[PDB]
Amino acid sequence: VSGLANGNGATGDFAGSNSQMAQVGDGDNSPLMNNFRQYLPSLPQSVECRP
Amino acid sequence: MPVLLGIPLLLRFLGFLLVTLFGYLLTFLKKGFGKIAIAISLFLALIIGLNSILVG
Repeated sequence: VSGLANGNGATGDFAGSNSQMAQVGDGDNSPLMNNFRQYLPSLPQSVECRP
Repeated sequence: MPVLLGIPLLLRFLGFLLVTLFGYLLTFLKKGFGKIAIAISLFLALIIGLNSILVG
């Protein structure tokens, strides 16, 4: 239960949730919340000012 | 150290019951750690499930 939170891993009966907890993620990168990023509205960029 | 004819068998039996009963407590402990495995699994499966609906 400590290894499914530290990110060290779990061996035993808690060995199925080691692939469910890889989808959650670690830090800023989350495989689950990066599925939403192929569908982001395309906003224009920033260029210098022309009259 | 002289003793009567039945005392040594009362003393061996009072430690057979103890090991048998302490054997059952182990079996039940292991079962309850299996419930917390099922529970965690379920939760994380419901999250991964909602994701697939919403992104669709």
